[PDB]
Amino acid sequence: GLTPEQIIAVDGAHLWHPYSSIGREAVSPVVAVAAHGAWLTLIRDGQPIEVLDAMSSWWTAIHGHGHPALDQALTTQLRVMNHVMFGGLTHEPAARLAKLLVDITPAGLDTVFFSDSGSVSVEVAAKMALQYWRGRGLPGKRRLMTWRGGYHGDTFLAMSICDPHGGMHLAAQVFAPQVPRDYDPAYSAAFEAQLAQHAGELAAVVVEPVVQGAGGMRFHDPRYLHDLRDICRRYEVLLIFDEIATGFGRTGALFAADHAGVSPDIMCVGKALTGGYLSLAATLCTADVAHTISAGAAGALMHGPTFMANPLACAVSVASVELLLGQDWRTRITELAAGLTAGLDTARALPAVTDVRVCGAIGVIECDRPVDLAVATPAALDRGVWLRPFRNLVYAMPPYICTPAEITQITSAMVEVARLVG
Amino acid sequence: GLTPEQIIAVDGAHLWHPYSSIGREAVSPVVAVAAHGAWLTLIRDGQPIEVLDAMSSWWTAIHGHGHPALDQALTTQLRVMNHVMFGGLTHEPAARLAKLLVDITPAGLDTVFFSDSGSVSVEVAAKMALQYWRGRGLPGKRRLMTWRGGYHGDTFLAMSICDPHGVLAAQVFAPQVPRDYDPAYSAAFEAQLAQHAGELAAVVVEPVVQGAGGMRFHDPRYLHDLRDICRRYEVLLIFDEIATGFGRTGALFAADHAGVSPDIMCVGKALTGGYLSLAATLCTADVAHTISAGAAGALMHGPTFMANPLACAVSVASVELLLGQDWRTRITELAAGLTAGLDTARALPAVTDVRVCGAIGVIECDRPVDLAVATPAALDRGVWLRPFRNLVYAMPPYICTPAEITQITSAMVEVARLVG
Ligand SMILES: Cc1ncc(COP(=O)(O)O)c(/C=N/NC(=O)[C@@H]([NH3+])Cc2c[nH]c3ccccc23)c1O
Ligand SMILES: Cc1ncc(COP(=O)(O)O)c(/C=N/NC(=O)[C@@H]([NH3+])Cc2c[nH]c3ccccc23)c1O
Ligand SMILES: [Mg+2]
Ligand SMILES: [Mg+2]
Repeated sequence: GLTPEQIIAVDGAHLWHPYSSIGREAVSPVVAVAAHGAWLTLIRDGQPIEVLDAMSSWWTAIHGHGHPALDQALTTQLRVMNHVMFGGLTHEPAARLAKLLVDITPAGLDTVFFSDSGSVSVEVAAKMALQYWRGRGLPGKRRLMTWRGGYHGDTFLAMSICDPHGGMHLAAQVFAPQVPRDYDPAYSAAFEAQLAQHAGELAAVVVEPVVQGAGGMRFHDPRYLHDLRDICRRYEVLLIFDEIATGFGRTGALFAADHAGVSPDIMCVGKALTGGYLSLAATLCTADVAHTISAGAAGALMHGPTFMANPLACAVSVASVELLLGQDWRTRITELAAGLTAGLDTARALPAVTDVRVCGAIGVIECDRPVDLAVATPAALDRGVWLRPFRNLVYAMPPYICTPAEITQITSAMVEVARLVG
Repeated sequence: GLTPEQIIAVDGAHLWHPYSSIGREAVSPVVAVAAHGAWLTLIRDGQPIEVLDAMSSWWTAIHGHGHPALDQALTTQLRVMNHVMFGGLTHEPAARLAKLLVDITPAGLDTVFFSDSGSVSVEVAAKMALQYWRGRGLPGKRRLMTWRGGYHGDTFLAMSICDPHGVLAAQVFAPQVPRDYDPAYSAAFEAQLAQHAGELAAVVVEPVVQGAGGMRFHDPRYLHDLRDICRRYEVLLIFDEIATGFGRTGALFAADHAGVSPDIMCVGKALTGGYLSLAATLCTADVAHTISAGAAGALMHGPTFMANPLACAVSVASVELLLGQDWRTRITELAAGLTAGLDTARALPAVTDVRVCGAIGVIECDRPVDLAVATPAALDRGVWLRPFRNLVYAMPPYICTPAEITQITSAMVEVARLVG
């Protein structure tokens, strides 16, 4: 056991944090001691306080923390079978989860490859695309194309398709310009012309549909995805959708691809898949992709993580997916978006604010200058909210269980850090 | 809910398995329905059968399945806090685990970066090495060197240091390290490293045991040589202990057989006792401080589920359970049982070698082992074995009794007998 003071001492000496230093941290981490529902208990000045998890712990906690149905699914599975190797063995949690994911994802995605993290699932999707074209006798189709503004994880291949300026740029991939928010057919015509020149060396287009999360919380018209589907079909390039942040209702559709009625050839999901309990991700592909890989000289997808298809993670994901589908989740997200829109409207008039935008249960204030976390974090904590701004963005992706009142507290805190920026 | 028959139906239609095809698998998976201690319950011909998990579920289940101390650590943490983002927050399970890992790993490893899988932890170690030399103003030091026979995961950078014969970055490979110590091999490794030193960020190897690449063992004195070569030529040394850690080779970490400390080390697999995916990359203070003072100012990596409290809490319990008992005597007794039980295999006509290292036992055969013959032969004897290439091997849970070890080795000998 450790007191909060001892936690901070160990942390400062021995723990790396995301995109951080050791011993140069201008702001040291805050100790979290409990989480329940939409609330985190954090230690502030040696006193525990409850604050709203406005970020859903980086998009994961869609049902909140410690939801009784998800806890019970985990403890039920734990009593039976914690984990067995997926080499030569299968089990009921993987089968239940695979069946669910195939039924609820865009039509045509009928096979499921489980992995342990989103970045790995993106690498599996790339491996699938590359082995597909090798199986078609076109091994020159080796590169990936994307548009700027994206984020796909931190492994070396995933990094090669992240926005180059938001990754300090590895494989040299093809980047189209930033897709705009409002639909401009000239953008799609130019994307096509750029892809056409590279078609013979391109295995896939990879994009985040409708919402680009970690790269800038930018939204784009779903009609762009119909254009990509059509360009990819006409030029013999696969289409991969990275729905690791957008899946499971977040943008108001079950998957963002559903806003456009398009099906990619390959899709990645993660994050909210387990309700934020455990790391799990999945890469889905069409029957054609699967059969082409399996019929190639290679004969098999050469990927297999040790903890593939972990029964505990699958069991809680089954419960999390069923809990979502068993409720009127579509109405719940619409009400969340309306609450975010009403709460963030005051921000439109603030002098440091450039844009306010909402899409499903995602709210964003974009500012004209970086927001200083040394100012933003205490301002938000004083208002009972945990917010984590980055670059010039103050944003929220709240749990689906937040009441109207909790949304008022979250948006009030966002507007106030925006007011403090100017 | 699904019966076993329905599980097999869904599985065959919708689930990819490791290193497999869809619809072309000559062998379909067996349904597992329970696991307790060293035993799995599998469905065979519609009936449940108990079999020993001789593989510890791919090296992870060192305390067996459903151990009460690990079950309870997980449920205790579940009642408090499932998960919080590690960006701007810290918590007691991560701190308790980092404190443990720093104290039990080779000396000088003082900082801990948690990730969700072994493959990712290997890429973090490569990122640490590359950012280290950039922080020293030597960004030409960009490549990795290893010896043949290795395996480090399936992500694209990890694949680049896998044995090429068993789109990728072009790394530097020394020949297969032999089992017996030969100073000529170390001299040749040194001569090859010397030619590339100005472009090498790190040497990366699995110490003492190379697992997935062939279950090959090598004399620990080679690691003393690598440490000295790396120190003299200013190349970082990275040990991948994802399979060898936590007592498996008879020492707590295989590097301890040599008394060597690398600059960077990866651990995983048995870290959680086989409950949950977790991995960690450790580095010295000097590596950490050089990266933090570099133009970057930070290690540019950070997975969503970094330092997951549930995974950390169960790992803390697994490590403390291992340290709280006389694990060294346990592993010596397990190794003695494997040696005694596998001795009969040496004289079999298809067997090329029998070798044991700690709680690892290997029969190397003169032909690839046919899983369609080996798997029922092993199940008929109450043992789950998963051969690969020409190897029949076991890495059993540390809780196996002498009789269970004898049952495992008797089953291994019998599949080896069937190969010829
Ligand atoms: C030292 C080290 N470094 C990194 C990693 C990656 O770690 P991760 O999987 O991403 O968590 C590992 C993972 N080893 N995994 C296995 O041995 C199993 N797949 C069994 C396995 C080994 N040969 C095989 C051949 C065919 C089928 C299964 C297997 C590691 O041993
Ligand atoms: C669509 C999609 N695809 C793949 C992955 C990889 O997923 P994984 O992390 O390997 O499981 C994710 C992960 N998003 N992660 C987060 O939002 C933050 N933790 C990262 C994060 C927080 N500040 C940052 C500043 C700069 C860059 C990244 C970050 C994803 O959104
Ligand atoms: Mg379908
Ligand atoms: Mg490898």
